[PDB]
Amino acid sequence: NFNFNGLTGTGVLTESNKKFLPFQQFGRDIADTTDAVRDPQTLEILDITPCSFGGVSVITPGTNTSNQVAVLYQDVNCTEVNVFQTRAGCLIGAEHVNNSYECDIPIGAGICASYQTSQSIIAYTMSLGAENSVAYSNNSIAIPTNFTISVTTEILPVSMTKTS
Amino acid sequence: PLSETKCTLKSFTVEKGIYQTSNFRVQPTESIVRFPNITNLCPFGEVFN
Amino acid sequence: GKIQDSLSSTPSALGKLQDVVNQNAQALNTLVKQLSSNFGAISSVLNDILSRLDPPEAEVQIDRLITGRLQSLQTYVTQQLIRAAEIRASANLAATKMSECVLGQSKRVDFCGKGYHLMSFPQSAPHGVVFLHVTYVPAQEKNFTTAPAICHDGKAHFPREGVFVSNGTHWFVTQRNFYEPQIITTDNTFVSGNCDVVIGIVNNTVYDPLQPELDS
Amino acid sequence: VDCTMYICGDSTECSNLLLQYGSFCTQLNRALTGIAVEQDKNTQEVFAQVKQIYKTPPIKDFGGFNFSQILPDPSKPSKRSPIEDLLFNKVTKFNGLTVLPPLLTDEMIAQYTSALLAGTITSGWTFGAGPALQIPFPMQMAYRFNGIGVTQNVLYENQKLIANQFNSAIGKIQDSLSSTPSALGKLQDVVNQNAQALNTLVKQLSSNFGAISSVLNDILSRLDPPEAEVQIDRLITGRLQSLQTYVTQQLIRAAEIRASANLAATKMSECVLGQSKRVDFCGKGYHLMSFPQSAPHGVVFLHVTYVPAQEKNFTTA
Ligand SMILES: *[C@@H]1O[C@H](CO)[C@@H](O[C@@H]2O[C@H](CO)[C@@H](O[C@@H]3O[C@H](CO)[C@@H](O)[C@H](O)[C@@H]3O)[C@H](O)[C@H]2NC(C)=O)[C@H](O)[C@H]1NC(C)=O
Ligand SMILES: *[C@@H]1O[C@H](CO)[C@@H](O)[C@H](O)[C@H]1NC(C)=O
Ligand SMILES: *[C@@H]1O[C@H](CO)[C@@H](O)[C@H](O)[C@H]1NC(C)=O
Ligand SMILES: *[C@@H]1O[C@H](CO)[C@@H](O)[C@H](O)[C@H]1NC(C)=O
Ligand SMILES: *[C@@H]1O[C@H](CO)[C@@H](O)[C@H](O)[C@H]1NC(C)=O
Ligand SMILES: *[C@@H]1O[C@H](CO)[C@@H](O)[C@H](O)[C@H]1NC(C)=O
Ligand SMILES: *[C@@H]1O[C@H](CO)[C@@H](O)[C@H](O)[C@H]1NC(C)=O
Ligand SMILES: *[C@@H]1O[C@H](CO)[C@@H](O)[C@H](O)[C@H]1NC(C)=O
Ligand SMILES: *[C@@H]1O[C@H](CO)[C@@H](O)[C@H](O)[C@H]1NC(C)=O
Ligand SMILES: *[C@@H]1O[C@H](CO)[C@@H](O)[C@H](O)[C@H]1NC(C)=O
Ligand SMILES: *[C@@H]1O[C@H](CO)[C@@H](O)[C@H](O)[C@H]1NC(C)=O
Ligand SMILES: *[C@@H]1O[C@H](CO)[C@@H](O)[C@H](O)[C@H]1NC(C)=O
Repeated sequence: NFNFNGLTGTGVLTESNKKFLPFQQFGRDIADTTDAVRDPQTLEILDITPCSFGGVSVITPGTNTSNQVAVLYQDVNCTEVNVFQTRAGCLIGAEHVNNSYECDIPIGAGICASYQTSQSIIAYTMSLGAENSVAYSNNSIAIPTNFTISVTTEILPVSMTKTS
Repeated sequence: PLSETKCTLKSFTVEKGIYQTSNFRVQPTESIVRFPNITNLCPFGEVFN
Repeated sequence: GKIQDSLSSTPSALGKLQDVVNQNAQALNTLVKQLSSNFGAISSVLNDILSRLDPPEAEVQIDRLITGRLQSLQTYVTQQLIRAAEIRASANLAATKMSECVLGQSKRVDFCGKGYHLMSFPQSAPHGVVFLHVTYVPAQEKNFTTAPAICHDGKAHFPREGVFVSNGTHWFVTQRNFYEPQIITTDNTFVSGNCDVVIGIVNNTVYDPLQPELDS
Repeated sequence: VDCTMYICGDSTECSNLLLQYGSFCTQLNRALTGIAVEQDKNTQEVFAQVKQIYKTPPIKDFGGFNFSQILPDPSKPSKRSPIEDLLFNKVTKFNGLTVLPPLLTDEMIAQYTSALLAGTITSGWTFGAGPALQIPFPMQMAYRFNGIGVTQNVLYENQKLIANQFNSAIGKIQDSLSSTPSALGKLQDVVNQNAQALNTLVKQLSSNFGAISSVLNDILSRLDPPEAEVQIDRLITGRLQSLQTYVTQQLIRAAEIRASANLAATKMSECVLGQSKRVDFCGKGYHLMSFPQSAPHGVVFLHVTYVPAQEKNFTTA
């Protein structure tokens, strides 16, 4: 918590590269939030970045399979908090495995989690599907010789309960 | 964390997935009151001395 | 039968309708809970405010409750109007799907389920509709060599329906979605141009059904 | 947006006063979470229409059709086509307002559009319905022409001309997007409206709403509880009304974006995974094919259509 000459508020003060004019006492961001201050005794410019915060999300398989969970602290470092730093946040409790698989619990920024054989929670960069290549060539065509009839189910809501 | 998830979902069974259960903050450690340097001190000298 | 097993086994199959029920229930449950909030008033229960305070100040606390509960209703109604717009969009989609998949055979790709649409069946469901979309999916395929055209007398014959395929030694013409080779004849192909323009034309023999009859 | 940090950030007295309003903040957080989830559903529905990731061969002989301006450029750092690079280069957490990463990052979305392009190019529309069945591109176009009532021979006899017209038209797309600032207004408007909504929401913290000061600590540092609570309730009402306005506007805009995403998913299904016969659905003319490209917060389709150009007066019967 800082009080620079009646300007008040919580944050982390760090050494800045900003060049205030001799008479300006505090830098303000685009939307009128204080971004930097002049320390009144040593006339140096400090940036104010707000104190780290974010949601805490619990990544779990179901309580029908396991009571082991991983916790994601969103959009922060793994210093303020088997710890895996991801773009989505700091993931604690999941193991990092490089081989990709289909996303099971999405975490974010490409990272998904799952419960796999240990039999532990893992995190990985999701696979988008099995890779393929169509054996293209200028004189070759693939033609089906057999077929299946499939039935798919499309479920749509039509109405709400008529509350009055 | 698992009990927090159960309380958030109001259930003793939690389905597979990711659930937001709380909000983490980094609490202010020190209250720093830093202020300008002290100059133009009032002429109590003359009156008193 | 697989649809029956699929829908029964996983309970989540109808989540798209269950969510709507849940959201409406949550929408009302919150609204009912909002009656217990003070919104700054001395008590959330109106009858204790009237029974405890004289008019000039009880009216102030009651106005505080009126603002809070009216704003709560405005929130509920706004959320219901937006959710109703979502459901209206779903209902309009369902009516379009009923028109085009059930009352017809849609040619809109993936409108009426993956594959090539053959037909659909509605089924009712609480607060919504479930369509069983019956589609044709090609399932086994083979590598054939192909050509855009064939040369027979210097004229280029192009298939009238389907494509030319080769099983390695012979050329056939076949319907594009199901391997069914036919002998290439003048009733399977049409003639346009000649051999010196088409890139990829291959030499072949086109059978003329009339000649055997004229000799016979 | 964290309603409690936004309204009553790092103030216990204010938080205790906010708790007298019951469910308003949990409801706002729930609505914003629902929107945030929906945006990943929107991206999934638009782009994850292919189960497998298809690739074109190293041989690019497609009968003269030059797709090098839509196909991924391996040389660059993020495997994007040049047109995708123009689109990305052409589009421009404090108080509890935070931004979540999208589930599918730009590289994965580029991979999905690459899979869709390789599928379209090497198997026509068959990768959409079922197994992706290879067909030579000039034969795919022969089907695409036959699909609009133009006999196959028109492509084959005019293949070189058609391939050159296609390549020229794509180059013109490159120039059109490159030189005109306004081509991507539809996505820039979305970015701008969200930025304006959040700058407005943050600026609302500076309003008094009838209170002596917009700064919560200056009320707490000046006034004794029984009256500072009145001023704080004034600020809570104003700031909560500000969040309700923001969230309602976001819900309505999200409904608009959902409609756009549903249209984009329909267009990918019917224009990219097939050959639409819906007039002006897949651009003016008669639809032959279309190509997805990723773009920040949206999708750009290149619709390739047949337009008659020169005509003659015949007598008929
Ligand atoms: C009236 O005059 C007297 C003496 O001239 C003042 O008293 C002096 O006050 C100063 C205040 O800074 C004292 O200085 C001290 O010096 C020591 C070491 O020299 C240092 O460690 C301290 O931190 C402090 O700076 C000084 O000792 C003291 N002298 C006496 C005899 O009291 C008095 O302050 C004057 N009147 C007013 C109203 O100031
Ligand atoms: C206040 O005193 C310090 C000595 O520690 C000095 O360096 C500083 O310059 C003074 N204040 C100003 C505004 O100069
Ligand atoms: C999940 O729960 C069902 C009953 O609800 C049970 O039959 C099943 O065994 C559980 N799953 C596992 C992996 O045990
Ligand atoms: C914060 O995270 C970045 C990477 O996201 C890392 O480079 C940096 O060292 C971290 N800082 C702290 C203090 O943890
Ligand atoms: C892949 O996983 C192994 C652990 O088995 C690890 O040593 C290696 O560094 C990982 N590769 C990368 C690129 O992180
Ligand atoms: C086609 O598949 C069915 C089962 O899906 C099989 O019974 C039938 O023999 C197959 N036909 C051919 C020609 O392979
Ligand atoms: C067609 O041939 C390619 C290689 O020439 C092969 O990868 C592909 O599996 C073949 N198609 C089928 C249906 O086996
Ligand atoms: C057969 O193909 C050759 C090209 O190698 C061509 O010169 C010849 O004219 C073709 N035959 C006929 C009957 O067109
Ligand atoms: C191709 O089909 C013809 C039918 O006329 C048959 O005689 C020939 O043996 C077949 N060749 C192959 C490789 O299947
Ligand atoms: C196909 O490409 C090969 C080279 O890979 C070339 O020799 C041949 O002439 C081409 N054929 C057609 C029909 O384009
Ligand atoms: C057209 O294709 C050729 C390869 O055949 C390639 O070298 C050229 O760069 C392509 N055109 C453009 C504008 O990239
Ligand atoms: C067809 O005839 C009309 C006469 O009314 C003329 O205006 C038009 O230009 C003619 N079209 C062409 C293509 O010459």
